Amino acid sequence: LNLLVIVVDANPIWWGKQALKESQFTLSKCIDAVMVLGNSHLFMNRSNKLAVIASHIQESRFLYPGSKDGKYELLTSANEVIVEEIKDLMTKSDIKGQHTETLLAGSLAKALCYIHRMNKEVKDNQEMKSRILVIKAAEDSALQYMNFMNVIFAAQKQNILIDACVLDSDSGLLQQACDITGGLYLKVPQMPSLLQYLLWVFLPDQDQRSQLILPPPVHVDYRAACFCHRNLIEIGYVCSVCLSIFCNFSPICTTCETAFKIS
Amino acid sequence: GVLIECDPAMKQFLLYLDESNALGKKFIIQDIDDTHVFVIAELVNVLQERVGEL
Amino acid sequence: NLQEFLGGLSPGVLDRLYGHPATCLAVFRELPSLAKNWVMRMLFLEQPLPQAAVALWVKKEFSKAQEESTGLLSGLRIWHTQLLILNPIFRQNLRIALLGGVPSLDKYAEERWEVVLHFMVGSPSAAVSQDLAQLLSQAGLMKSTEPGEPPCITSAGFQFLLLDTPAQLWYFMLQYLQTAQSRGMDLVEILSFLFQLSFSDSLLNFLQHLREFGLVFQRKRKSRRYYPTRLAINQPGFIVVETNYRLYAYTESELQIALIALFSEMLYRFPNMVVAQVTRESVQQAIASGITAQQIIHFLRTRAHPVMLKQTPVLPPTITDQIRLWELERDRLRFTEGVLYNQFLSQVDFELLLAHARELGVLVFENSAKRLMVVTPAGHSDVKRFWKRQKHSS
Amino acid sequence: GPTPITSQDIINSFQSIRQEMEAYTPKLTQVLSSSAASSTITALSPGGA
Ligand SMILES: [Zn+2]
Ligand SMILES: [Zn+2]
Repeated sequence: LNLLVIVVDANPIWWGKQALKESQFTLSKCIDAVMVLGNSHLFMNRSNKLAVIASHIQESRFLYPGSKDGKYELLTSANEVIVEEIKDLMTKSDIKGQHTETLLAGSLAKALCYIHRMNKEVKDNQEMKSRILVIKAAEDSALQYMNFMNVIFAAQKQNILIDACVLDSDSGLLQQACDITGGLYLKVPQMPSLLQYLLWVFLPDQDQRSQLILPPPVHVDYRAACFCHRNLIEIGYVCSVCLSIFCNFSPICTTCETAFKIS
Repeated sequence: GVLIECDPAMKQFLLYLDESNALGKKFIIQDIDDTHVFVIAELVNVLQERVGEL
Repeated sequence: NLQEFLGGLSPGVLDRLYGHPATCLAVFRELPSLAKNWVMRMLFLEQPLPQAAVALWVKKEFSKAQEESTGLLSGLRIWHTQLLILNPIFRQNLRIALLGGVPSLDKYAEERWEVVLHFMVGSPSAAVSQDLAQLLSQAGLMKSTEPGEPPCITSAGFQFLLLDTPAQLWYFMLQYLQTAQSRGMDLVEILSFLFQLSFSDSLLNFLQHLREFGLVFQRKRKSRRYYPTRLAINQPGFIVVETNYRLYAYTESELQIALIALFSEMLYRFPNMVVAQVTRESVQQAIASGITAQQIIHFLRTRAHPVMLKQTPVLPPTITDQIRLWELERDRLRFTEGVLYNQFLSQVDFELLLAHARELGVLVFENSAKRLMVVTPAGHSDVKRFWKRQKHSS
Repeated sequence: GPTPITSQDIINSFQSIRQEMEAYTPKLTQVLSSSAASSTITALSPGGA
């Protein structure tokens, strides 16, 4: 079976900027597209299961743990729960000018441990191939690099595919993240037609991904820079404690304070 | 006729009954090859009794 | 299989059968691997797309999956070339199906199927039902020929008996549908209920027959609501086989003992065990009745005690080989109707006549060395005319 | 690490997005359109974007 997790980056600052701009695309339509993708994923098979996470500057919250219109009961419950919870989360939110960058590493950590919990609980008879369909919507924060890299490596070890679906911006950190675990990287330039991209590129599971034509991966610039002025460097002088990429040979690296002996 | 598929070594088993039975003119009417014989329709159930000795 | 059953249908019945509630989902689950993905893709498109795209949308490796899926779904007629947009009705129904618009039961099903099999075999005590008896008789696995005397069991009956419960029930329901069309019950309406289970007068009669089979049980004096059993949606062994053709079966239900006695000689019957011997007499008796060694071997393997599961193979080679050799020992006569010509003159002329009886379906055996073609009397008035025409052509 | 790189705007965006989603479940027609879907398929075509 397959356990899909949609990590939606519903950043109020950026999505409300779109709302003020009165652009055609809106967070409501984005949530509807994600809902349709999840419904289709579960539609694929009974054993398949899904979950949803929404990201905010403060924290990240799960959007998912009759036939009034002649509807499938389970998908109806999914629609109702996600709609109600997303509206509640968006309506209620404190204001903090100091912190405005969208948070994604914590949401991904929650997704990873949730997948681990489900893998533990599920019977050993059936093998579960989990996936994380990250949908970024705003620029990333520099200060989150370390934790995001930790969670990416944990996902690599635990065999989960991070399929990035960044839109309106190309996050180098996120493309690097999905490249490590082999997840696909699609940058949709046509936001209104986003759902067609999901039902082709992302929706097919790892089982059938190899035996299918999908957009080629984007080249990843594995840049390195010294800790002084933040610029690309091809040669780094790291020590045996900090393991920090530096500018030039120095008597002692500041982040270490070690008694380096010249020679 | 009645097409009967059999074994090459067993085809001559029904031929011996042809020269022994005096009911009609001739039992086997057309011997196609070694695994196909023909017959007036009437002795398949009787042949099942001879399986105990065959 | 259900794929065969659905493939053997016309477009007119197919589109009607694609009902809104369940059919669009039940037939979807059938899609083995990839056609699911394509159905989801082009579920939201109102514009048909070229076939070349679908052709090139699978890598060079594992293309046979692409062709087989495309052929299967073309047979199902989910889309039309229109020049590959899906059928509008199926698209709408599938969108409506995708975000749009027990312990006693299993025992009941087991007991009902067991009593049905008891009646199938010559059990003096069994459930009595004239409709069930006549249905089984017309299913092709039973023939009575005398209403006063209880019906006997035909050759196909033993083969059906020795099959496993899943395949047995599935084939029984397939025959049920085929005979439903003959008796006049609408096929689509009854078929849709089976799909709806895994999630009118004709409906009531069909549900009554299903309850008689034990798949469903209203439990409320035949109320509208029903609670399907496990078998409606669609175990350890007990026989121990020795190397001396001896079977020790931990059987308490008389059905298993009867099934074993069908092809073995019973020696002792203990309260929780029974001893039988697989001898030439019993095995050849079963083979004459109609069974073949494959069914017996499969039955013994599936009902294999856990003790003998450790050894590989589970069933001893000596027992398996002996059963196969015993079945081979018997080769049997056949029955057909035919007429034979002779004095065929030219050789190249006899080869043209062989294609006349082969296309019409009246040819049985040919002989190019003696010129000897057997023609059934059913098509004798058509072959002779052709021969006369050939003679006229000269 | 080495990876490289008004106030009233946040208030305006927050209130606007709060008022955005008073209506939900527009999936019937709003989420997708055939013309946009066809454009997406053409883009996914080898010669497309
Ligand atoms: Zn520097
Ligand atoms: Zn250091």
